[PDB]
Amino acid sequence: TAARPTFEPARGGRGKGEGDLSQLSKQYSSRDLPSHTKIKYRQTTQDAPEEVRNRDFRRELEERERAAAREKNRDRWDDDVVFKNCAKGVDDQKKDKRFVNDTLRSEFHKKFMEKYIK
Amino acid sequence: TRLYLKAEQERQHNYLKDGPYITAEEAVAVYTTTVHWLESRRFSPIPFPPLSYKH
Amino acid sequence: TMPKPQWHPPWKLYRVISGHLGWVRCIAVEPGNQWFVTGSADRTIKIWDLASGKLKLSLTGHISTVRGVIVSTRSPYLFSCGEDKQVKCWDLEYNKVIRHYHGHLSAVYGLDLHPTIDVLVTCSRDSTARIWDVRTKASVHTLSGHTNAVATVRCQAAEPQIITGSHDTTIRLWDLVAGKTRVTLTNHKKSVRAVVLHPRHYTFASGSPDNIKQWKFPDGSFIQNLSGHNAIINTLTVNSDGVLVSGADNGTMHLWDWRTGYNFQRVHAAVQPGSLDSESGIFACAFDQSESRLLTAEADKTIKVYREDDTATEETH
Amino acid sequence: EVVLHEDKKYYPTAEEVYGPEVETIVQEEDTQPLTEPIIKPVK
Repeated sequence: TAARPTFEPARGGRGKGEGDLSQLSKQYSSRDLPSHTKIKYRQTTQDAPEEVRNRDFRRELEERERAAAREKNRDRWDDDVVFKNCAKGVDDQKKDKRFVNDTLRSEFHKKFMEKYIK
Repeated sequence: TRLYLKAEQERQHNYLKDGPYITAEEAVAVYTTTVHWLESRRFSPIPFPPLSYKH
Repeated sequence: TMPKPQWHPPWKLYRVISGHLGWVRCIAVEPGNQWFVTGSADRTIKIWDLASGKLKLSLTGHISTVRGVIVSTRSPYLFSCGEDKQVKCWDLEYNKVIRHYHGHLSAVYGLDLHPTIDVLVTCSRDSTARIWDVRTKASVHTLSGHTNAVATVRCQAAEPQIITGSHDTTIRLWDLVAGKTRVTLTNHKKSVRAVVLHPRHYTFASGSPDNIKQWKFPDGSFIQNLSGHNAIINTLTVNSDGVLVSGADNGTMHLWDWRTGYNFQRVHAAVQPGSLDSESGIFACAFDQSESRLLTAEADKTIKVYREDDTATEETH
Repeated sequence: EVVLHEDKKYYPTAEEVYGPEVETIVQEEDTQPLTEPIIKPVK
């Protein structure tokens, strides 16, 4: 009825740039003004295709891999109280290292629901 | 509020599934401490609201 | 045993990158192997350090799911498209959007850069491809003629300059100058959702859930038919050593020879911990410019990185 | 041997599903802020 899904979309090719530029309309938006009218190209130090052609990529990648792995390696009175030390060996229990693919069980969501509901 | 109630249904289900957390030794400790405190203060326990309570 | 295939070493996973909050729908590698892009369902484009696997930059600005991302080899640019209906151009010098390409009616699914003219060619759900001038942000042509959504596009400098598969099970080989169809290849029974061009041999392959088909470029001649990998395949990519990679929506990924079409490895990778067993799936894969890493963009919101096994022959059919 | 609700470990560890050879890199927030650019201009 009125409330209904689509089951077929609109097909392009029948308006404003599609076949004869809507028969050459003199209508144009503010976003269709001249802007950024000059293409920048890659320079000699950036990654120009002449610079990228002679290169052996596997050796450089292996060197960067080696340096990154080396960096990751080199980084790393009242005695009469009814309860004794309950926290004996709890060394903070690294929940904040785990990444969990569940939006209701992420550590981010547990911190979120703890923080914003009183 | 909907996300809160999803987490809350999860929490109530996990309580009924994973037993008490209270660890009955500890609950007896809590109860016994409260009993000794109330008998230490000579506390008179609150009766049922009487049929001819004037207040 | 009609042919004998080349021996290719097996590929193995060594790195699982994590950090997107949506399905990772696209991936592309920079021309100098310093970094790679991903685009994802959480509306962010993420620049990752290729060697260390570390998040270099997170760019925002799409309103909906980012479907395609490509890096320009001639200009210092980054092109992206989304379900936003939007096609953006990012100046990597500034990390800011400078140009948007407007005119698609529904979600833009793919894009490819022409290698020599500065022309951008996009596909959409509105059954059309479009041809944009990068400098003037104008639709040069509107490649129309498909009857369902258009899944993928590849570009060349040689003949047929534009090649596209679509969800009406056909492939159209087009003319970039005229803007009309040159060849219609109807061989597939289900939706062509991947096409891939060979670097040297002037052929291309295309994939669909029935089977994958190879083809000579001028008029689409049938050359071969590579079968056995029966799932909705999302991407195809080729190594210059003749390794075809076919990844699918069930998370499976089969490694093939190009020339003979021999299935030498099946990799059915495991999902992320929080993830769901029905959430295994590949949306995108790419080789690096050294062609020794394999970057896959997974449906469990991860990137997986593979490399060739240095333990030699344990193999040969 | 009671596990509280705040702990409640579902979903086994990423080192345990992929193994010792695969190195899992959880990358949240990022080095080099958005003003520090990708490909540098010729200064």
